Amino acid sequence: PAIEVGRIAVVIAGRRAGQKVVVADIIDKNFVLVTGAGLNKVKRRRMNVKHLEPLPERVNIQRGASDEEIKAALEGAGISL
Amino acid sequence: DFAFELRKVQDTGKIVMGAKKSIHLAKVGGAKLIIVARNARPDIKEDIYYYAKLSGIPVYEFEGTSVELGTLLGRPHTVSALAVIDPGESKILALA
Amino acid sequence: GKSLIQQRRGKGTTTFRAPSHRYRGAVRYVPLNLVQERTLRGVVEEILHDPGRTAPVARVKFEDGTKKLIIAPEGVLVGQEIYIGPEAPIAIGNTLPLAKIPEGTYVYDIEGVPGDGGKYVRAGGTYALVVSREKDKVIVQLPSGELKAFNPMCRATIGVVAGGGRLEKPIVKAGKAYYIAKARNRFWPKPRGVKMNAVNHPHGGKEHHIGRPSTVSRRAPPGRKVGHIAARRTGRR
Amino acid sequence: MKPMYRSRSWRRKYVRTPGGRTVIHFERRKPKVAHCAMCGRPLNGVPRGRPSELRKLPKTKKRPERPYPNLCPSCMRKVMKAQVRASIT
Amino acid sequence: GRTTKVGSAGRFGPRYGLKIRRRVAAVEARMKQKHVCPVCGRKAVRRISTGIWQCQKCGATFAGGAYLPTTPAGKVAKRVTASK
RNA sequence: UAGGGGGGCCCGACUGUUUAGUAAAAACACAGGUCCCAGCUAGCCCGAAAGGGUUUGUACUGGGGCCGACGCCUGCCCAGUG
RNA sequence: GUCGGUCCUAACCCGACCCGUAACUCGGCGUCGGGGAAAGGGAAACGGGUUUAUAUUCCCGUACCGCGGUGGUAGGUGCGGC
Ligand SMILES: [Zn+2]
Ligand SMILES: [Zn+2]
Repeated sequence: PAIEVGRIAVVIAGRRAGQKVVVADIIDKNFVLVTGAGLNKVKRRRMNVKHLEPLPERVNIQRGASDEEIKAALEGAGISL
Repeated sequence: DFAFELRKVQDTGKIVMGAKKSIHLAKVGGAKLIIVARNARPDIKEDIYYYAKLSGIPVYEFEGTSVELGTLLGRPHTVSALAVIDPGESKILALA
Repeated sequence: GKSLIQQRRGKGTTTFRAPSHRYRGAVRYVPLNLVQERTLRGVVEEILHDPGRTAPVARVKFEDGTKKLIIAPEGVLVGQEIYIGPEAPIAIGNTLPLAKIPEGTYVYDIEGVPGDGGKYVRAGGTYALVVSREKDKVIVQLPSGELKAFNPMCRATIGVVAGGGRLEKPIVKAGKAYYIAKARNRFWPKPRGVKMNAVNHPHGGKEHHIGRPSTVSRRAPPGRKVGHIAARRTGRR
Repeated sequence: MKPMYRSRSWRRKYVRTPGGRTVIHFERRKPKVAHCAMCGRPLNGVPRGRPSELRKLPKTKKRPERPYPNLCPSCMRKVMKAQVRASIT
Repeated sequence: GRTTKVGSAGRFGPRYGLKIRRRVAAVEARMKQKHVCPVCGRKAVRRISTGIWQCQKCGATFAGGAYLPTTPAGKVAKRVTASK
């Protein structure tokens, strides 16, 4: 639904345009925290929400997590990046 | 849309008019209803429908034009998209 | 004697030939042997001025990739999708066979025999009206007023040609007419035959008058057909 | 002046010399800036020059790194979004 | 502006006659007013070339008449094929 | 360096063109008016034919004549020649 | 090697095949191929000196282009910014 923590999205701006990404936290109304999580070459970086297209997929995590703690969720959840 | 219901929202509750703000509220959350005009840009229309069908916000398509919405409200300009945040004393959500 | 302008035109010299290297290519539909029963879809990507045509043309890109020119209808928008074929809707800009076009519809760019690419009702502001359908012929009213029968498998496009009202405004100056004629290498300025010498014209001579009826028989030889050729009547009404 | 230089495709310029001559130099004209395929708007991050000037530049100094460098960024984002939304089912 | 009777045909001055000056002036006055767009509804449509009309705001480009965006026969064809 | 001016009449509406070497004009052209042929393998035309011009065109088009901006107007006669 | 011609196409022209002509060094022709711009498109050099007479062409100084090599590196297997 929303830009919920745990949402899978594609970047549509910049170098890393065409790549999935899982949302980890929320900073301001406009900015959120996105991790590539070491499936793909994207680090832990603040991005604008205009530059992401959200996918219906989702993941079970908490508001603010780690990279070794997300990779797990995608183990069984059934989500390749 | 209904002149009387939307004017009652205008004076009792709170509205946020404009396509950028509407798209942002449909993407992050914080709106109750979104109203889009027939002839609005297909880009904006598609974005709104997608983000709101995901978030779970109802979208009403106003059959008239953007100019007509703007004039319905007390405004000399286009209002292609509109977001109802705070309803009040009106039955506007009852129309979607 | 000496020759007439109408006899010098037949030789095919630069003074008389059309400058068609200046124009955009010819306008034809799509061949049947490649649109047999497929109902092709295309998108309009440009509308252009054509110097040899009197009507604006549009550039359509089809799905495979093929680009083509069409004669543009009044109302067509850049970014609009058109359909060519038998199962195409009845909408301004679409091309269908006459057997699938209701009575009362306005139509342009009609073929003479099926597959010939388009012959009839092509100019700015013209339209034809479908009058009657049968199993052997479709009767259409052409802009000259005349009723004509076509084969029901001939193709036509729905709507009116764009560029009408062209003659609502005076040319005003000789120079504007100079440029308008130069654009298509028309003979301009035009001389009068009664102020030519007798060696030059069947009219002609120092007293500047036609001295015989200006109505001339359909069977007269070339060099002699000037004035009113095989006229049924003459005059005001 | 030679006829080849009486031709107004050569952009003449006057230049004073270390010997006090004040001579005329001739050069060819620069081509205009790259434009978008969809909208015809100008592009950013793309340099102007003749072929010999462009061949004295490396690859990454000729275009921006982001994908679809032949499009303006708005149209690029349109394209990426449409790809995404068609990659759902 | 500061002419009683002549309009755009004040560029002519004395020449070419009443009928022709009047007609040119009328056609050009009706052509040079901003027209309603069929996509956005605003009055921002101007002529580019003979038969080609463009909106300044939305960028919409469409085919029409020589000196006006619409023709009578065009309106009739629209009405009829909207019926069918 | 650096216009002589004003009032009547005839022709042609105007800018434009013309008899290289005795005529620059009241002669030609012009916008515009009106008549004729023609639905395309057409109508008009070149050529011994093959082929071709108008034609990368289709009646708001192409070809053929007469009058000649604009304003007020354009009467009667089809026996004769066509 | 750096200036112009030797490349590209324009309007246009030619040949072969094909058709016509009693025939041709004549007339055509869609296509295939070939030509067609010393002011259109189009890689790269400037200053100073030297001769009776040449010079962006010789000499001095300082440069650039194309092709071909040698040897290292960026990369293949890397990053900064919403
Ligand atoms: Zn663009
Ligand atoms: Zn518009």
